[PDB]
Amino acid sequence: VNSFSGYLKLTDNVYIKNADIVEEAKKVKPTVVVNAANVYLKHGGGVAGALNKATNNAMQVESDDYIATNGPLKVGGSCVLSGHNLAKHCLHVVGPNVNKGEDIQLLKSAYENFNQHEVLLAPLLSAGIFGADPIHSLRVCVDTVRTNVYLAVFDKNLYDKLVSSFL
Ligand SMILES: OC[C@H](CC(F)(F)F)Nc1ncnc2[nH]ccc12
Ligand SMILES: [Cl-]
Repeated sequence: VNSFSGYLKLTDNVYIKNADIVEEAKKVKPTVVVNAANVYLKHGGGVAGALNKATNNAMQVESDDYIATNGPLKVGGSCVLSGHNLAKHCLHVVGPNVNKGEDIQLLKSAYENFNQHEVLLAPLLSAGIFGADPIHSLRVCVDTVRTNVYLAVFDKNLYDKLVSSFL
């Protein structure tokens, strides 16, 4: 039993909800919140910009030190950093960004990072400003993640569309 509330159960382990991931994280304070990151950990817009703003830019400060030490992530890769005031940890995961010409096949690799954590709050990888089809992202999530994932989807039309089309 966990403290996630109001989710629709799609499969044994995947749940979904229309919610702002920022407001969700502040309420649940999950062990892990997933950020929709880029390889430079520059949290300028989308989920990343929103999560960073909620940390008063502390996420960006920590991220800049991470990059200065380690260099950029790989597309499909991840790193674990602090969750600041939002969660214990933030798993920064880089899905492919279609608006940059990146290979959508890397979306499965991106979701594989979730399997290293027993429970996660997350957005749909490569959705939104990363320019991929969110129905496809949800399908890859369900077919790749085996741990318990609670998906927040900020857009109700999409949320309703995601539910009604789910196979
Ligand atoms: O796939 C990314 C997803 C796209 C869409 F909005 F349509 F759901 N974006 C988000 N999902 C959940 N919380 C969020 N907070 C800020 C942005 C954001
Ligand atoms: Cl977005």
